[PDB]
Amino acid sequence: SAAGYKAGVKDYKLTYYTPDYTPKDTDLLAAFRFSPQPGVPADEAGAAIAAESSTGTWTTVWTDLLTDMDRYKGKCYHIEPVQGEENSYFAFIAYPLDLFEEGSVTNILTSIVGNVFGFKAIRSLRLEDIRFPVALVKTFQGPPHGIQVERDLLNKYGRPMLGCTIKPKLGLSAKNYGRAVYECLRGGLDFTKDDENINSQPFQRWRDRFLFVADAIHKSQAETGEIKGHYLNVTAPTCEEMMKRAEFAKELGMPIIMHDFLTAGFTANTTLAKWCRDNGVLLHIHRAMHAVIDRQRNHGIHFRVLAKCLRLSGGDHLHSGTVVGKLEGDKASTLGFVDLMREDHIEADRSRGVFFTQDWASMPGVLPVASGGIHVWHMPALVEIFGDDSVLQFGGGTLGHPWGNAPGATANRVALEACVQARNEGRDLYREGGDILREAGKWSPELAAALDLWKEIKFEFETMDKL
Amino acid sequence: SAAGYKAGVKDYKLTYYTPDYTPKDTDLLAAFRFSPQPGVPADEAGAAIAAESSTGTWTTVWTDLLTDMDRYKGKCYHIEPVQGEENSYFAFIAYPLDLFEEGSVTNILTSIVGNVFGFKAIRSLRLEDIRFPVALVKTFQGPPHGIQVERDLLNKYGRPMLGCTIKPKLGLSAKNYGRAVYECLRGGLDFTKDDENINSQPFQRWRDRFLFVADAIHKSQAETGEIKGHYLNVTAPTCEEMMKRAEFAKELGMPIIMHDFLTAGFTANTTLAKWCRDNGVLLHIHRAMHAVIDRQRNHGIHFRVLAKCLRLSGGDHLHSGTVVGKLEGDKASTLGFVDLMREDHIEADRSRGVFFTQDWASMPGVLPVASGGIHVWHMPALVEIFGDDSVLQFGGGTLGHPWGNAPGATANRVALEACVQARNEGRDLYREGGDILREAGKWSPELAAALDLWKEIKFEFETMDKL
Amino acid sequence: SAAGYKAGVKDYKLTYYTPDYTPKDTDLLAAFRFSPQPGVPADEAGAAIAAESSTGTWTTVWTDLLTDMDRYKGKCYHIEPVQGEENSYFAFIAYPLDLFEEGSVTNILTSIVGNVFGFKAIRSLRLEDIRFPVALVKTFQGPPHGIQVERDLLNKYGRPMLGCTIKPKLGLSAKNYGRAVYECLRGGLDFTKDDENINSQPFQRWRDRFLFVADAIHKSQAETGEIKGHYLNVTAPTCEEMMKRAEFAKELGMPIIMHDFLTAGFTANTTLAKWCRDNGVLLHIHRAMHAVIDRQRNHGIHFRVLAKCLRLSGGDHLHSGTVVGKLEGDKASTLGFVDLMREDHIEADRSRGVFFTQDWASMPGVLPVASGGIHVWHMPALVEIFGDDSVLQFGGGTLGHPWGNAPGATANRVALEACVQARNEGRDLYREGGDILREAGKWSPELAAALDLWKEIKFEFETMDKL
Amino acid sequence: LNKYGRPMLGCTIKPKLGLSAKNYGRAVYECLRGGLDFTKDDENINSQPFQRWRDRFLFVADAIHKSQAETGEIKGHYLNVTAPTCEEMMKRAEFAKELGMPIIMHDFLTAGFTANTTLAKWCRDNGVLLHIHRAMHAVIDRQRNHGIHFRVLAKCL
Amino acid sequence: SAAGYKAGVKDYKLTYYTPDYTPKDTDLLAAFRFSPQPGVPADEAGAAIAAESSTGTWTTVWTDLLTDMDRYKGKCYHIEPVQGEENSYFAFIAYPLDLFEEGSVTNILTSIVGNVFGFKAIRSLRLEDIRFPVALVKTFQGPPHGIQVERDL
Amino acid sequence: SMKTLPKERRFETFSYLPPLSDRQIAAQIEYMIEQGFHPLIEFNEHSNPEEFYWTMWKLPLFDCKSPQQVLDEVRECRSEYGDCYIRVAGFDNIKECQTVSFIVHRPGR
Ligand SMILES: O=C(COP(=O)(O)O)[C@@H](O)[C@H](O)COP(=O)(O)O
Ligand SMILES: O=C(COP(=O)(O)O)[C@@H](O)[C@H](O)COP(=O)(O)O
Ligand SMILES: O=C(COP(=O)(O)O)[C@@H](O)[C@H](O)COP(=O)(O)O
Repeated sequence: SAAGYKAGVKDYKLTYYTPDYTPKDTDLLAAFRFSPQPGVPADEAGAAIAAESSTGTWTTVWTDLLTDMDRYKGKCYHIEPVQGEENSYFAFIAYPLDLFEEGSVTNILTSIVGNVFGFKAIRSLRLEDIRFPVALVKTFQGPPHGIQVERDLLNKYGRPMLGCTIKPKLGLSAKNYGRAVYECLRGGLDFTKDDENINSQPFQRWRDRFLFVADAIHKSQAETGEIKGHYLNVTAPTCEEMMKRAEFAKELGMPIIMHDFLTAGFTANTTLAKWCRDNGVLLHIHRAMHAVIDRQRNHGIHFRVLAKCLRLSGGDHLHSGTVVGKLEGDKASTLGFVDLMREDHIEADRSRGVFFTQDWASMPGVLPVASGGIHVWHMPALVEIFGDDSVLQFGGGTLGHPWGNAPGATANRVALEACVQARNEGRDLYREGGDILREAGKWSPELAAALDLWKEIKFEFETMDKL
Repeated sequence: SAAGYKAGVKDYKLTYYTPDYTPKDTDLLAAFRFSPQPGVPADEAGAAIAAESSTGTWTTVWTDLLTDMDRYKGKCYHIEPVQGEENSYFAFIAYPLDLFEEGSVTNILTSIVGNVFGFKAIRSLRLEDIRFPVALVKTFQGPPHGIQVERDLLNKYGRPMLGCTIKPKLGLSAKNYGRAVYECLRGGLDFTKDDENINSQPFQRWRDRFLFVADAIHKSQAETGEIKGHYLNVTAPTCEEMMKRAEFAKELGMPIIMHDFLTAGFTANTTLAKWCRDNGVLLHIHRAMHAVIDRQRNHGIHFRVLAKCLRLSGGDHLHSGTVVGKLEGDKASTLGFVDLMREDHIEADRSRGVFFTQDWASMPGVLPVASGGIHVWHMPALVEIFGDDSVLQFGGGTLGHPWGNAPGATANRVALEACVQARNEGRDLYREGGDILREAGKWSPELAAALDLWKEIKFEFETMDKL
Repeated sequence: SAAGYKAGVKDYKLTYYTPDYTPKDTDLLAAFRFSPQPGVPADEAGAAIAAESSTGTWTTVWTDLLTDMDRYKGKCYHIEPVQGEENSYFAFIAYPLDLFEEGSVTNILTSIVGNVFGFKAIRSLRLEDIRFPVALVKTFQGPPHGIQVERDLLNKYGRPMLGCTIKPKLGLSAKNYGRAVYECLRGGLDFTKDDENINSQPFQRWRDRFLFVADAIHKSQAETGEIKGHYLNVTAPTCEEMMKRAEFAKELGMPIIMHDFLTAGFTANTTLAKWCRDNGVLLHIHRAMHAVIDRQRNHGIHFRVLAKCLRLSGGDHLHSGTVVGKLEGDKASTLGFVDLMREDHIEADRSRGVFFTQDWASMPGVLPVASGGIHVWHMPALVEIFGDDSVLQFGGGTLGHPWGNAPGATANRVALEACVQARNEGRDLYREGGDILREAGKWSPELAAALDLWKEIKFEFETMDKL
Repeated sequence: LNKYGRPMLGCTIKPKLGLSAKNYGRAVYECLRGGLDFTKDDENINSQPFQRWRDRFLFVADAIHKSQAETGEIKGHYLNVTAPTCEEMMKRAEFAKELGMPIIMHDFLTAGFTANTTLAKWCRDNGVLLHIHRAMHAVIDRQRNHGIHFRVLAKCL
Repeated sequence: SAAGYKAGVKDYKLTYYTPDYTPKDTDLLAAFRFSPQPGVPADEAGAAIAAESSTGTWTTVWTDLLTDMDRYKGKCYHIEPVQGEENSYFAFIAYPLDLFEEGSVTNILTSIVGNVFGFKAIRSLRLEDIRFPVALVKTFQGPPHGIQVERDL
Repeated sequence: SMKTLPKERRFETFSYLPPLSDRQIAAQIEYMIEQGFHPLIEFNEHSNPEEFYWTMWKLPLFDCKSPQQVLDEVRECRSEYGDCYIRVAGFDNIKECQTVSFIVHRPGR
């Protein structure tokens, strides 16, 4: 029983550090990487994190004794120092299933990462991983459709899908936008897409874009004999305005729309993912602003947490990085969270950054989207890294082709299919990639022109987000 | 005119670095603190940021020439190295008014901070400030009510307002929750509040909390003769569920509700702020997860940007930190963004972290809320720092009083009024604060008991977020 | 992999009898009691049950090989013969979590008990228990409120609650109905109630009953100073008509309504339970028709399954039987399913009929309601069997009092409180019950008159539903 | 209104613009308690940075209740529901009804006859009295050589 | 600060004629062509227009002092006589951005042209032009489509 | 040694302090003058937290550089309305909010 109110400040480690705790299968587990302030012991730091992220505050309150605190409190049940890093530790914290609102990523984030990152007693803090228990995973809808259903809906099998972001990012009228869309799609790309900051602006209001883009899809589809799509961005100032936009996309019979889940938010995104499920529209998720949060390895939230949170909130695609392109992506941890966003069961593997074994209880996978600074020369690597179940996106790598969009699209589609055929035949994309590309360039002049153009372009910098 | 398509990669600094640019009054200005990768020049780094956050991609696209790129492109118009920091610079970038959807914080964030933070060519990046032009500020609703209207609605004048977060964070039933609320409010606090991770959970479903809390407000108000309120948390998994909760609060005649704007998102928050304006409910904004983003000074977004974004999206209160409490808050920059969230015109002042002069075109101010690890001994400092137009919140500093909630509330309310009287009389809260408190403790036994309890409790650590 | 289509009939035990299977924690487990037809082996009978209740039909179909049948098929993983019964067995069958629609009792029943009961090869079949895995339990809302929240809402603590069904079952006008309700409630009962077959009829249309009953509640509550309620029956021909009735109850501010979950159905009941949660109305569940299904121990479904299904679908009360009254209730198994409907964790215990350990993952309990042929002499036994967390209902035992309803209500309320006081003081209700009653009858003339009237009335027959 | 046997007396709150919602209601209470039947928004009080309309409606409603309880005579204040769009006009008219305000106000020429006719119908169905301001009329009706005489505009209204 | 209530009629030109005023970029500017009645001076006529179209009425009210009238009042900041027309002037008047409901042409018209055209002290008045500041222009939707989008459609 | 907190009606700012001496009242009025706020005396028969409006005593003291002038009006008001609550308020006309507010007189008994 709960006996005896004693007012005043105690140590957090008295209540919240529980190194004897063995997590239940219904517990939500979090792994934090932290550095304590000088003179703040690791275990008191871990317990402060567990306390302020569950049930505790800074002094003793009598109200604790009205309830059963043992069954509600977070339990920092393990601390280990980071190998080779001075004054850096992992704390592993268990949270009871009861602490969380069912089906709410918003609430899970508010608890785990709400306040503890700004603790004075803590120099830096980074959430590395969360083990979502199956009992909680089952309170979420997840992807509106997911990988299998999407491929069935679109009649797309046996290869990565190919997309293209229209450029310039901003500035084009609705008509020129659809023009660029038609030429890209007629050339052999499966998808085109709004850039993430195309919403509704003076130079191009959204309903106009939706209308002209719908026309470009019908034309290019009638010409090529393949299903075409364009991720129309419905990201908006308010829920109402977001729904309005999503609704007109449905009205036009558009198979796929687009949402920025971090800048719009998880509450709006979860609304949209539900809508999409009920209305049979596919949901491409852009990850804008993620690097504000996930880049540096000392402070923030690793993307693989954000990726798990989105699989729960709901999306059919999610940008996963390129590894080889203009934006940062560590190959080891990228293979880690691609597995986390695709598979049903992922064993813990610290070499991939996977701290906890994750089960998804048959919740559909999310197609990874490689986008950003990639071109034809990257194609064998992209196929080897991501495999068939991916979307590879070439913005500048299509619209920056010497002959324009349709030749640009053919170059990429030929480069892709060549790599897939070579792979299926048993060629090593790693060793023979450039040769497979040069061979294909022998009979594809538009591919040859692209290979010529981008031969020298590599992105090779030191990755900040080291495991 | 636009003449001549030349395919291939150029330098960003060729198009996007414009050191001769003088920003128009309608430009949105951003200040970034960045470190380039070795061998990436500062000006090319600044131009890469301006490019990928406005109109540009990684190769040349012909579609540029369909539009007028000079009038749409971001312009890195100034770079200066950080004084004393090696390989650290400020880039100042101007963005045309045309790039942004009217009244959308979601879209502004997606553009400015969407992708540029993960650029391989960039080691670290942090957004310090944004100058929102008046023409854009006027497309937003802003606070549903704001400081003046709120004080008029509540009949609260001449002092800081006093609140209290109910503890434990999680675990209490709806009835015990309202019990703790009644005892706090009857003791002299203006507000109580849900903790940020109280949403709807197995141990306490939201409608039950709203119902029992409404009863506690009526009782404590009838007893004391002062308007009472409780920030009911309507933060939810989906927009629909958020509106539902907000709606029942209105039904009960609750004067104030609560929202986590970052974990729920700006799209949901903007929906809620509009609703609140139309339904005359006050909106307390919790800032959960902000420190994941704003703590470290090398990478992320400074809180003063998030605070400006929220004043635009809409909230009547916003947690501003304590400076002196358990969570980090730098005094200089805190005074900076408190001015930014309160005043109509704030001159640029780099000693306060204010990079740009900001005008608000008569958009209402947001009450700053000091909350986290504070108690009676902090009262003179809190009053001196924040002044009258603030809400001071004591969670553990009320419920951890030796005699319970109502004595705990009286202790704080007496401590507050004593400090305000002393201030008005011309006493120096800095010099004479403890004396003003000891004097008041002579005639207030419950204040004396609190002074006794928390005499030794200070939070004094090195602040990571140095200017 | 799935290899080789061979058309034709095989034995079920070839695919579906898997005695080496160890159930996963996410499996739904069922215990069946069956007798095979002569010449049908037990294991083939068990496998036929597992087959036709999961994935299988009577011949081999090629379509099996399009999917992964090992991961979907039901697995009769254990068979044991019933001790002492000839040709009677228990089959224990595991069903994958994937087989069931989330939050649907309708679907669970359709699978487990849809067709297998009419198998020619099976003489008799009875479902004894189902282990609902926690992952599935969490997809249900459960009780709108449950025991704790209900007691808090009504200010009812420290004793069983007391109700009364108005008689005659049918025939009274709306005005005489409310008359009988006022006299019962003013006498000291907490609740009155519609009989289960009072819906809307020529002699009394429902809106008239709701209106006159609301008046009787206000009057009797104003007189006694205790919260009063009347379970208004909203059971109806259609969903629409059910909602309409529930809606007018809310309009009148009625705290509690009533539903027949079996004769109306689980789909309508689940609709109503959701509504009730959103509208703060308590839900009394009547169990009419249950004995058509659960009486005989050789064929049907044991009530403890129906009780678990209702806790999932949603109800705040459920009729549980009396044991001692006019309708059948075996004491051992009644204590079993009362635990199942009340507690969070119930260990397997075959002496109580509990075949599987059941966890409820903090889903609220359901108040058991003892109703049917009970009177004051039964009071010590009812209190001993059910304890405080119960509702004891006296229809004829109130309205059949010599002096009428209000004296009848006082007799029961005095009898109850006497028993509760005696119990709290340490008296044995078993040994001293009649003495506690005779003592109380010394100072309560209306209690004395009831004791006199019903001294000789016992219900003592052989129970068909033997464990 | 129980008003017989005399002209009714009103008062437009001044300054035209600049007062907060609370000071607006303050001026309204003091006017009404003194013996005037009505107070009123100036015609260019709609919803502005210094005073948003819902705030004015709320504080004015309080001033009406207080001054009416004090004097024992029915009081009213013409709340201006003139708005940028029909939707916004209806919204404002609706909150006036919600507060039990007996009378609202509309600028029929600057808002227009299509919006005004909408509002007049609404008012009939919702039992709210409609005070019509004639702003801009003199742009049209002043000079005797060109324009429309007010007596036409009055018949049209 | 606002100090001292003095009841009674003053000249409009005392508060509202401000020939030293330089319009802010957020000001709404109006150009009026007017003829004053005989014995009504041009500057008092211009100030009467600025007064009755912004914040002022015909006597002094104490309620002015509850607010900051300098920041709300219209400012007749310039008057010029019409070249060659006898007793005809242009008044140029600045109005603070705060005076107007966002996105409402109805409200802008009600303020600028609501009453001032029927002033007894004024023989004739004509609004020639209004400078809509960009901050206000941005609160309006404008053409549903406009020229370019229409031709494309 | 905990006391149960007494139930006692309060009146917003300063009402948890021991009642203001006339010197303490004047110190608060001095603060107003210095801050540039305009004093206003209001009275009401009741102190209901819900009501927005009390009744104005005369007009706000706009031209006031003298605490005693305010104190004289309070004395005069208390003479005419000793049956009422009387409250001194300061008004900031720049921010247009009431900045100060405290009861200077509760009704007789
Ligand atoms: O501008 C872009 C791609 O253009 P391009 O194809 O011209 O390089 C962005 O959409 C990035 O892909 C986003 O980053 P992540 O995909 O890393 O989230
Ligand atoms: O638990 C809390 C306060 O409790 P207590 O009063 O018991 O310390 C949080 O709400 C912090 O105030 C949040 O941080 P910021 O206010 O810094 O956003
Ligand atoms: O008529 C009844 C009780 O009347 P009385 O109180 O006059 O005996 C029924 O409601 C039974 O209680 C139902 O059976 P179960 O409660 O066994 O489901």
